[PDB]
Amino acid sequence: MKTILSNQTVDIPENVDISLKGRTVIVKGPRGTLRRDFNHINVELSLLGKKKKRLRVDKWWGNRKELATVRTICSHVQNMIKGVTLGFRYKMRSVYAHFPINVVIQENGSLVEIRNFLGEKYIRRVRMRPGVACSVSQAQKDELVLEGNDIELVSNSAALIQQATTVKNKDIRKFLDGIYVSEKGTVQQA
Amino acid sequence: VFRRFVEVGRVAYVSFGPHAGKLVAIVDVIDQNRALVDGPCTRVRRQAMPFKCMQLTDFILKFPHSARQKYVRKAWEKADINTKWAATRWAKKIEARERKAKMTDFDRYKVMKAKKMRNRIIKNEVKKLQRAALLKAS
Amino acid sequence: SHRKFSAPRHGSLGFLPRKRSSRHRGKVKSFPKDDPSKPVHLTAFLGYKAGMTHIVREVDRPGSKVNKKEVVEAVTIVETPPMVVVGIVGYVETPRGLRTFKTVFAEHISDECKRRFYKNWHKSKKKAFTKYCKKWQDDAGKRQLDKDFSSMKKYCQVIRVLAHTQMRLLPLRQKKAHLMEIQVNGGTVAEKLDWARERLEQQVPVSQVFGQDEMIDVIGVTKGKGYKGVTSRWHTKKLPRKTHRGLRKVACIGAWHPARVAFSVARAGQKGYHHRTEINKKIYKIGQGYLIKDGKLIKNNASTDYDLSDKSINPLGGFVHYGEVTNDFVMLKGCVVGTKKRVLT
Amino acid sequence: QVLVLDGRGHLLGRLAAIVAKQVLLGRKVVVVRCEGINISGNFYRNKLKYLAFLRKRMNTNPSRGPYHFRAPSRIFWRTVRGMLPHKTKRGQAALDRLKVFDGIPPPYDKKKRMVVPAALKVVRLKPTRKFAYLGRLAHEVGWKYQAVTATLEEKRKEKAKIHYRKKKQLMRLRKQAEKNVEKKIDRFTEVLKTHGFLV
RNA sequence: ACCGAACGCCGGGUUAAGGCGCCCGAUGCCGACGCUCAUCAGACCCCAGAAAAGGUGUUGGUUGAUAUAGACAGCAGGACGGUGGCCAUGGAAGUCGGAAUCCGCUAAGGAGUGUGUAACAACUCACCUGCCGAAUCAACUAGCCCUGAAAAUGGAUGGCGCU
RNA sequence: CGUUCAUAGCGACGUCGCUUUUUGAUCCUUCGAUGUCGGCUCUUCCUAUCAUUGUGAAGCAGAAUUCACCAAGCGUUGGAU
RNA sequence: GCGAAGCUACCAUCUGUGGGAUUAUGACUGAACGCCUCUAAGUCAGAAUCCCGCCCAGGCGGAACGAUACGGCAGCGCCGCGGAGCCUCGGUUGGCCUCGGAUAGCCGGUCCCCCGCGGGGUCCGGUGCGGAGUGCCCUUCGUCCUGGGAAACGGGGCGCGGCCGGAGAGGCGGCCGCCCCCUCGCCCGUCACGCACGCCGUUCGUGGGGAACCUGGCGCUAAACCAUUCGUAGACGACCUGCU
Ligand SMILES: [Mg+2]
Ligand SMILES: [Mg+2]
Ligand SMILES: [Mg+2]
Ligand SMILES: [Mg+2]
Ligand SMILES: [Mg+2]
Ligand SMILES: [Mg+2]
Ligand SMILES: [Mg+2]
Ligand SMILES: [Mg+2]
Ligand SMILES: [Mg+2]
Ligand SMILES: [Mg+2]
Ligand SMILES: [Mg+2]
Repeated sequence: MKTILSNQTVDIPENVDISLKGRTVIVKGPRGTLRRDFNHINVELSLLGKKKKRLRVDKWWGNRKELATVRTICSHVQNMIKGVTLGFRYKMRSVYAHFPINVVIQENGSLVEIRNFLGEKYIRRVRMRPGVACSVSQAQKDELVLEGNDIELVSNSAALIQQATTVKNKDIRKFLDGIYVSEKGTVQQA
Repeated sequence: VFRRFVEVGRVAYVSFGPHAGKLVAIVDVIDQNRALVDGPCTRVRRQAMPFKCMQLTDFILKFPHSARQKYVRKAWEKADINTKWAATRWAKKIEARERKAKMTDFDRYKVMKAKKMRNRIIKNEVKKLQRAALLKAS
Repeated sequence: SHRKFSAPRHGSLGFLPRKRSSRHRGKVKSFPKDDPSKPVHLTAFLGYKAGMTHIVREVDRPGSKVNKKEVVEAVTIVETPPMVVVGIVGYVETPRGLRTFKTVFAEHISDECKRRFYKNWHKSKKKAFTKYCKKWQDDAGKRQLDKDFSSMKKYCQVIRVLAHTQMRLLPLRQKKAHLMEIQVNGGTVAEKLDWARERLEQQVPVSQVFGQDEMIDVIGVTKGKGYKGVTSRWHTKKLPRKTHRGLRKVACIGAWHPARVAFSVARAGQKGYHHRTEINKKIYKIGQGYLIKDGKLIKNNASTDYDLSDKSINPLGGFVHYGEVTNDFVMLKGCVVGTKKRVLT
Repeated sequence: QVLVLDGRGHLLGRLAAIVAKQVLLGRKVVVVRCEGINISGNFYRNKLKYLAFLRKRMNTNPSRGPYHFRAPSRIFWRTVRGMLPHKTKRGQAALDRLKVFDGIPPPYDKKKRMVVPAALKVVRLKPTRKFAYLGRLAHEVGWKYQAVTATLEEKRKEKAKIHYRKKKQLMRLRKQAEKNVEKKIDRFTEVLKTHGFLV
């Protein structure tokens, strides 16, 4: 049935400054800005407190599937806050029984050439989503680092280079190869 | 981003129905879509009333959620809602609209004549202003 | 019941109403996309199929069994004397389509061209563009022209140049030159329009438009073959000797019950004189015409770096059912659509 | 004497029915900005619904068979035609009163144009439901001239922004003019709020 | 051939059975309360179409647990001994199967859910805590929706359409 | 059954369906006649998919493979009796 | 026998293309359900599929431009302003425009900041069952006279020349010089206008659309088809060509 009211709060940290054009939260701080439009979620994004300390998300007369959005908006905002403060660092380790997947970034992070996967002549170039910057790490031999503010864009761009390196017409229980996401962390922890 | 609420003791204007064009304090909320309502001073008997037909003002007079009519009458008269309502812009444009409907054909003619002149005096002022402003631009 | 033994169907449906082409000169149905960056150029030309011949060449595709071997290769000669630009014409983008907006014609126009505007010339007084050319020599007209170009510069997007052939220079019987719109593709509309304005009443040879070893698409009407039976027109099976009411037919037009013969069934009708757009015909050689410095330079045509004779692409006794290719010509690999003497886009 | 409706924001069938009855009663109707018409139910739903309609064709000679117009204007015109007696003379006459346009061209661009609030999406659908823009739908089913219509509408919107700005500036002068003059219009202005305007 | 109603020729009224977005006369009611979204929605006797069986899709019911004596999932720590227990040897010391089937230590672990072993081993599956902070969870049942659900000209809630 | 393991692939005893490319029932239509088998020729449609495209499954190491999904675009031949 | 031309053969030779939406599927972020989940809101990849491209035909669908009957009788194109006279009818103030949003909007003004008189921002002040309201706005609807007041340089002469803006199907406006004429909106007085004797299609857009007819001014000076010819064409028509 219709639930007379539901809500949540998201305590923004004093480092960050969030502002909301109606239903379009813009979060800015140390690393940069992140906007996100929730026109499509249908909620009361209040922003209360002196020092602007917390974001409050109401949702009046919701049925069960409407009340599921309440939390999700809050969570995306959390991730948006994180991305502005710390940032996201997805580490992904290359795997192979033979063909040592030769990775090499190109323009800056942007492009990822993935040569000699399974002995294939076909070089897999893979773009990144704007803002995300791939980089080949040190202190770990076969391993990539994807950093960026917007988690969505980072994790998708990881998935691009995970699915790029896929094995066709074989027993994938046997042929375990490719670049896979090993650790989803931040750029800086505090 | 709401400013007006179905609160106990909110005065509301009944848009339409039998008790149209009347103020009414919400006594208590019965349901999703039905309020138990009163307007002692506005000639509206205690009864249930659907929210559909009532649009709600910016006047929350304070009484407890299921008082016995006497007390809401006192809260109405204490705040002097009838006087406050009439002074509001809303009530004035209701009054305006009523007057326009009542307007007789002689009255109508009088207005026509009055506007005919009144707009002409504005029009000359506007044209002059524009030409002078043209003078400022030059 | 189902057809027993499968076979693919005869002829394409992507080519039909197999009817006699309404045009004669083949229409450029779609010019290439102008990327506003590279410099301006004409996109199309208008030539005449003179004939065919061999070529010989060393081939350089590594891997093949024919790598560094001399092959022979059929070619068409297409006599393509230079085109004179006589008009320009602006187009505007609309949601309806691509409306033609403003056509400016040149001051002077040849009788080659004028010919085209009359169905009978002998009979006519040849009064075409008489009151038009007046515009080019006065204040009011020259001012009206300049505004029209400036309007085209403002509002139009696509600009095509109207060019026409120099029928004068061909062995053909007809004097009535073909006009044609040719799309200018290049920089901004203004720059495009100034270039066309500069080219007005001027020659445009082939070598400007096309280079050598360039793939081009030939567009023309097919050699027409009159009314033709279903066995010629669709290459259906001939029925066997015994068939009582003729055997150059299709036996079963259609099933009973969609009780109408379909548009997909093979019937007899016009075979040929269809409009057709062939693609990827490699220009092997753009040739120079005959010219004079003291005596004739007939050599420059069919002489090569390895032959060095004094030949013209004209074979002995001329090209058959045509004439002497005296003018500049291209030389396409393979055949091209249409008969001899046929105007070819 | 001529209804011009802004097809934007309206429901395909819901606008059509209102247009249809008006057209039958002799009113000349113009519907404009048809690409902005939007149809209930998700996009994919309605794409498939169109692609079925495309499959319907006269097997033996498709040239006769149902003419699947791609243009959003012509789509709207088709659905309106479905709500007329369009085989009759009166039905045809009625259809000839109707006039429908992709985007908003020059006679109607400088005309104030109404909105049917009974066919309006904001009113008629729940806010958690999905709907399809009839521009996209038309675009994906064949319609060629989405991009062209789009660019022309930018130009139109820019030209309209100016017009509005000038209208605002005049309205501002009018408001100031009234304040300049409010002692020599006082006993006219008084009577225009006894009989109930200005208030 | 169903439902209503049975016909001289007309005016006014009123109905039936059916209807009232538009085609098409009538809801252009500020109609009332719910339910349902379907990448095959659904849409009215006869009638022109679907079943068993499924579904934390959503909505109601019914019956029961377990719980500040600190749940329930989620992050983690042990899982024994009397004991190769007995039948079965072809090997089953918990473990192809089956009769059994209790005690100790107990905080507590079945003479054992499985993985797997020739057989073990090794691993895995209560009772209790540490963190976190209010409801949690189970089995039925019935509404709408979905799966189940395949035909040959292009096609029919009558059509347009409708959320 | 499948060494083991109900369900990879199967599936008894039972049970619920769809189809009109089988054959029966039936006798509504046509007996002042709808030319009665096959083959040849030609088009089109269906999918209950053999192949080909993209995929999920395995008792898929590879190769070969069956099982399933989107899918009817394109194919699906030459002969002996 | 041999055989030109012409037809003609995988029996010779040449050419056969690029995108978009997504399906199955695999994924992302992520609730529902402190965890988990491809999904619920949102996002990604994705195909012999589908739609388009190229390609063929081109609508009782449009386009720009050319030329527009010298004449031996001609006949017309514009422009402006006049008289009758068939016919076809519908109508019976206008509205000259932001964009859009909807769990939000509209207007101001910026003291202050940035951008090209405007645009964008912040801040503040007003509105918001919308009165800078389509529940709206504009316009008035008898004619004249004279003789006061408030309002007063506004209107006209299809008044006349220049400079603009407008191309999506422009079809409309705007702004600037000069000539002559008038005193029009709002109140009052002051009379008079066939007052046709109670009675229907009145009242306008209207100088309407079309067809036939009388005046001025400035312009014009044909193509098409047949016949003939040709063979890139052809059953016949059609088509491509030629002809002081
Ligand atoms: Mg294999
Ligand atoms: Mg077959
Ligand atoms: Mg015989
Ligand atoms: Mg098409
Ligand atoms: Mg009965
Ligand atoms: Mg077994
Ligand atoms: Mg027969
Ligand atoms: Mg299938
Ligand atoms: Mg998916
Ligand atoms: Mg995609
Ligand atoms: Mg794609």
